[PDB]
Amino acid sequence: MKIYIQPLSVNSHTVEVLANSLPKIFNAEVFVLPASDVSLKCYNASRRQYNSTCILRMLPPIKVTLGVTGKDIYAKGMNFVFGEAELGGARAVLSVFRLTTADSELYRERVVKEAVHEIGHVLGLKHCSNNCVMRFSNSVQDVDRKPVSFCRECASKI
Ligand SMILES: [Zn+2]
Ligand SMILES: [Zn+2]
Repeated sequence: MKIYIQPLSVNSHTVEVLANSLPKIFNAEVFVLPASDVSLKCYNASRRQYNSTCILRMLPPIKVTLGVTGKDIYAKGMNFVFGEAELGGARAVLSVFRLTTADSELYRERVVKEAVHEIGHVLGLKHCSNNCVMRFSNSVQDVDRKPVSFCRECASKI
């Protein structure tokens, strides 16, 4: 397994956080692609947010590719989403916009958790109701409450 991180209008510190943590978590080689701007094609001026599905569909469909953006994103019927993944597919996107915080260590943990979550989906995992990174999070407060680790059931499936 290899993971390709596509920076899209996100600071380089956030990228380095994922580059350094993902490899051990997934026993995969991680590659950072040249940064680029998130495409204005995906911008929704009315909402001042980018559409997560539109961003996802512009990434190369190469398992596993994770786009990471600093911009706030939404999906159809959602105020906002933290991200979006192709379940059992190739691509996912993560926005760190809703995750920002002046507590640098907390921010690091949130970024890693939600990246791990999205990649879990790419690897075929659905939402989990155990104490598990694959738990759905309604808000960042919920992100803070779930662990960065897969429960024994989810770990056995990947
Ligand atoms: Zn999810
Ligand atoms: Zn689980």
